[PDB]
Formats: sequence, structure tokens, C-alpha cells
Amino acid sequence: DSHKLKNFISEIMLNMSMISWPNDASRIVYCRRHLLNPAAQWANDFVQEQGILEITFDTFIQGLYQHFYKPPDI
Amino acid sequence: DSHKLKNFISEIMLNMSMISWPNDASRIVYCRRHLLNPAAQWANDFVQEQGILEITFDTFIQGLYQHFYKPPDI
Repeated sequence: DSHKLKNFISEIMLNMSMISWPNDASRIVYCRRHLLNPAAQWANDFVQEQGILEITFDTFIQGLYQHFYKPPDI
Repeated sequence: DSHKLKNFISEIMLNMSMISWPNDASRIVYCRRHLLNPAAQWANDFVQEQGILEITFDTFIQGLYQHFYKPPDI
């Protein structure tokens, strides 16, 4: 799953890369529109645990990167 | 089937949650665009049985929740 989800990080950053942004808030809420079924539950809780309106865009990805935890064998 | 369909309730409410709505009518007709093959037949009949244009958004879900009827054994 996560090996696909590692790639799933890559293009969605690359998609919003070439397009502009008027601010930072709508960028971080754009991701959850594409996210998976149990991950969006974590994604919903993660904004509510943030007391401020936004912790910056990479930090949302790193918690999803910390959601990965997957090494292979060989 | 329905154990998946219980989850299928959850995100589609959560998807439209963070997005706005100008009214209530287009929200209830958005669901049937994703619904299953025999369920959309029930979904088509359910609006026609409503004499008024809309009975509110949860009531459509509860009839789908009443469509479930599935307990497990252990």
C-alpha cells in the first residue's frame, strides 16, 4: 500500500507546484480530497488537534510520511 | 457488502463537509452519482415517493441505513 502511497506524495505536490496559490490554507485542504479511506479519518483529526488554523504544508505530509513506517526485506 | 457500505457513508459526508453548499438540493442528488447498482434504483424511487422536492439530507442516508440490516455472528 505505502509504496504506492510514497508515489502518491510525489505528483500531488508536483501538480500544485506549477499552479499558483493565493494563500496556504486551501493548499493543505486540497490534499484530503484525494486521500484514502482510513487516512482521511486521521487527516480529519490532525487539523482539529492543531489549535492554530494551519501548521505549514510539509508538516501535513510528514505526518502522512510518519504514517508510512514501511521497510522491505531485500 | 454492507460493511463496506457502512464505510461508504462516512467519507462522502466527510467530503462534502469541508466544502460549502449554496443550498440543500444539489447535496442530496450528489450521492446517487456514486451509489451502487440496485441501490440507485431504490434511490430513484425514493425521491419520487417524496411529494415535496426534498426531505433533508440525513433522511436519505437513514433509508440507506435502513437498507443495511446486517448484524454479524461473533
